[PDB]
Amino acid sequence: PQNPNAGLFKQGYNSYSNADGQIIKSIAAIRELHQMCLTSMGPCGRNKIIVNHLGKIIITNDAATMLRELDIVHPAVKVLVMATEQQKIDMGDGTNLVM
Amino acid sequence: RQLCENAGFDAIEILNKLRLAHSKGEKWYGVVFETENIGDNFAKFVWEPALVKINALNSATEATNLILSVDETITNK
Amino acid sequence: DIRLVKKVGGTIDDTEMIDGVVLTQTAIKSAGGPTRKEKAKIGLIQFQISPPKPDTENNIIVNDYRQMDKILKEERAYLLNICKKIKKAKCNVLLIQKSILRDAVNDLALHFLSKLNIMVVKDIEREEIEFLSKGLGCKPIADIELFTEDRLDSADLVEEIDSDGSKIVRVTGIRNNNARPTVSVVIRGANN
Amino acid sequence: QLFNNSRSDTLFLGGEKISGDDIRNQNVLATMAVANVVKSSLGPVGLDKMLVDDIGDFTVTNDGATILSLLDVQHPAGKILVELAQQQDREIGDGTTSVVIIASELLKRANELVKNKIHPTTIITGFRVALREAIRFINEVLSTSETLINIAKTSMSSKIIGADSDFFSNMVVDALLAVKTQNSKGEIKYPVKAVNVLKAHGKSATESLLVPGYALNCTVASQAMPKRIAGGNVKIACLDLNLQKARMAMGVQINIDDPEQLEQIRKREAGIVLERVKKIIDAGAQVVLTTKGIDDLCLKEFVEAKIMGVRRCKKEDLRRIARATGATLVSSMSNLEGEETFESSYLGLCDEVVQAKFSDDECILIKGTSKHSSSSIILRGANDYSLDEMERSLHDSLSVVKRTLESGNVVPGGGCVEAALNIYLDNFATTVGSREQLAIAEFAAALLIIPKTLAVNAAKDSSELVAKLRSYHAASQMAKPEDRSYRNYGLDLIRGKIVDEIHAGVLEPTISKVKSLKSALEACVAILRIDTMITVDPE
Ligand SMILES: Nc1ncnc2c1ncn2[C@@H]1O[C@H](COP(=O)(O)OP(=O)(O)O)[C@@H](O)[C@H]1O
Ligand code: BEF
Ligand code: BEF
Ligand SMILES: [Mg+2]
Ligand SMILES: [Mg+2]
Repeated sequence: PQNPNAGLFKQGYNSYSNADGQIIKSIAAIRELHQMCLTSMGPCGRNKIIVNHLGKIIITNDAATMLRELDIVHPAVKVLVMATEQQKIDMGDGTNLVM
Repeated sequence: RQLCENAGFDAIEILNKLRLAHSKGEKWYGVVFETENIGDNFAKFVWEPALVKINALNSATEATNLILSVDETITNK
Repeated sequence: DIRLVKKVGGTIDDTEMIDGVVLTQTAIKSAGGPTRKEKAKIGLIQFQISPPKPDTENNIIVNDYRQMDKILKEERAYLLNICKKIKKAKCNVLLIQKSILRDAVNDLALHFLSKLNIMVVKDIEREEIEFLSKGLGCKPIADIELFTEDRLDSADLVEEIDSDGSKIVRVTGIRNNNARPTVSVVIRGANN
Repeated sequence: QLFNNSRSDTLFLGGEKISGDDIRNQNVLATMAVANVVKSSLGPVGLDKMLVDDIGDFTVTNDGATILSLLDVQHPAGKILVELAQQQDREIGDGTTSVVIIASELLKRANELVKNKIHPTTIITGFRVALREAIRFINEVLSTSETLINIAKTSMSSKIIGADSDFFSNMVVDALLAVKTQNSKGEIKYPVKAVNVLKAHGKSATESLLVPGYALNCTVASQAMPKRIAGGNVKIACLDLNLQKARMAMGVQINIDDPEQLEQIRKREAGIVLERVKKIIDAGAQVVLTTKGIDDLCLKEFVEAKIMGVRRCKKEDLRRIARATGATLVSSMSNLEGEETFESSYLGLCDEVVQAKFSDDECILIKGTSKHSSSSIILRGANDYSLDEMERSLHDSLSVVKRTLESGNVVPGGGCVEAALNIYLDNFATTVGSREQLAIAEFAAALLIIPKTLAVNAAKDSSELVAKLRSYHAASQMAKPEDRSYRNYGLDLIRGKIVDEIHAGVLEPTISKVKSLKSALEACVAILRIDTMITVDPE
């Protein structure tokens, strides 16, 4: 058996093409953190207890604060995260509605 | 119920004979450790400041209401 | 002499003193369907009901074709005679001891026993004989030429039940002189 | 919950001991562990689980005991509830999930009385009282009974075939109602799994066709044999002995001394068989079903005689074909005299013996039995995971029907047997008094777990239904003789409102609730009696 290669120009990467990592795999990775602050919106929304990189506890209703205290990988997820950080500096409120 | 369970009293036979006797015997009836039974704690001289009991309850709830608010624990490596 | 047998299922509630004997094994049912024999007389067997060999190293050597068909002839016969001598003493229940020795009770002998409506219970430990002998007013039987109506039991009913899906063997009502007296108690319980 | 320290006085090997409070708790925690897995799976609004073998191979089910069977349980007081879960599935067939969740709350609550101050002997006496009163109440709230089509359909919902409940309702009822049999000179019971269930992946779920005979999962051994025989009065030979060539009986050896006997003795090894084959063909046998083997030698005899003849078929199957067609199982045929004869009256009369092709698999159907009705169910559907469960869902539903037919009593289920017991026992609590009161009181409210989780599983609010249900059951104790006119009971979960479960058709069998609690108690009793555990490490 055994499979050949496609192309070796680089040092060891990964490419997410055909909009796949965008049209499906990105939407659903966003949905994971969409369902997160979906239950934090408004007065009936629930707080989330987040233990950071140094063991310090942080509990917040805020989307932007709750997202700032997480370590994130997925690039397309990171996009809406900086967007929640945008409306944090530029209005204070609405951070949960950005998301 | 705990002061009883600690001292080894009958926890249910004291609370049961206390709840009944608190609706007819007024506020100051509590556990008198010296006879293993119910009694007025003014004359028993069991005294404690105002702040203790109000700050106790105001905190005990702050905790209880904070924990129920939590729906997700995320912990990083 | 007090017999306490276990079977899982139910509740401690379901425990009962049996008015006779409880047994460990079950009706063979491989051939036929005898299980609940009424107005019964119990025989108790030490011996093997097989096509048996003597205690010495023996082997049927075959010379002719005409020796063959006649070997099965006596084989079929030998097993039938034992089953006939049983029906002839007039018992409808068989109890047979441990066959770890050699033979057991043959599958060919078992169909004879079935169509002849004698209900069979095989594999019964040697310890169990002393108790079963007294408990079932039945003298133990070693050789066929010593199987007699004389040494049979005369119990009222023998019927294997179905408890939890798992059977037990009942002997209720025992007629004769109980010079030796024996009890049997069935214990049930929800958890092992 | 700090890991305890081994005593400095006692000396036990490959074994440590936890005492008093540490054990009591560990038992309740492990009991909840087992119970809480399968709470999600309770009620019509309940769901199913996916259980990975580890190889990826899996099974999907609701049937509680099979879920519990599958979970690797490590704690004694977990495996006890699992041992009960199955003790259910061998004494009722359904209710396996319920009985486990009851036992758990009985322990849990019992403990929270000890974790207060109340002694365990008091509570265990207080559980004895309630149960003596609950079963007495159940029998006075049972209804002795069309009705079978409900009892089937109640065990349909909560499981996969509940969406097609009406079909798999009249399947179950007729299938069983056609294997009636007497034993022990009058016992009229419906055989515990006589309806042979087969499952083949094809067609639709609705197209699962009941057999008006019996389903054998075997084929006509030789391909030249007729794969069908039809018309009235067909003769079937139910065999048990193999049709092959024998090694010299048993203790028999061969010493050839006269060469001419080589072929003489060798040829006669064919005869005995061919002679027994002939005594079968010549008996008027058209179809042969043999538990043990058929030789190629004895097939060529059936082939040319147009006898559709099967080999190596389950004796479990053949006896239920013996009892149904008229046939008698032939272990071996020897007469009054030594001679080996085979009378024609040995065979079973039927309608047809047709080998029917189902989704890439042929199997023989014995159609239209003469000696007594016989029924078999051939399931159809999506894949093997699909079929597996709807067979287990049938075994549960055929079961509840059996116990209805075995015992002339049904209970209005839908959690109203439970809900009614809550307030009856709670009011009975005053009749005794003292500390024994809180015990029955905790028991009465420990029965809340059934009606509670049923409505939790709907995702929406529970307490709305739960407490408003209690009031309706509290409307039967203040209800006068004539004024009955106030008495009603039950619960609906799809629409989510309190309904009359006798008129609605929600019906669980009588025993299904007695042998349900009876067991559930002798579970938590044993666990509550535990105050010290001593665990000793392997050989
Ligand atoms: N249509 C229904 N409406 C209300 N209650 C139901 C309905 N069907 C079943 N039930 C209740 O749910 C229970 C069925 O439990 P189930 O989840 O099937 O597992 P198990 O039968 O093993 O306990 C029964 O006790 C019955 O009271
Ligand atoms: F999520 Be916000 F800025 F109240
Ligand atoms: F979940 Be069950 F055995 F109806
Ligand atoms: Mg806001
Ligand atoms: Mg069910």
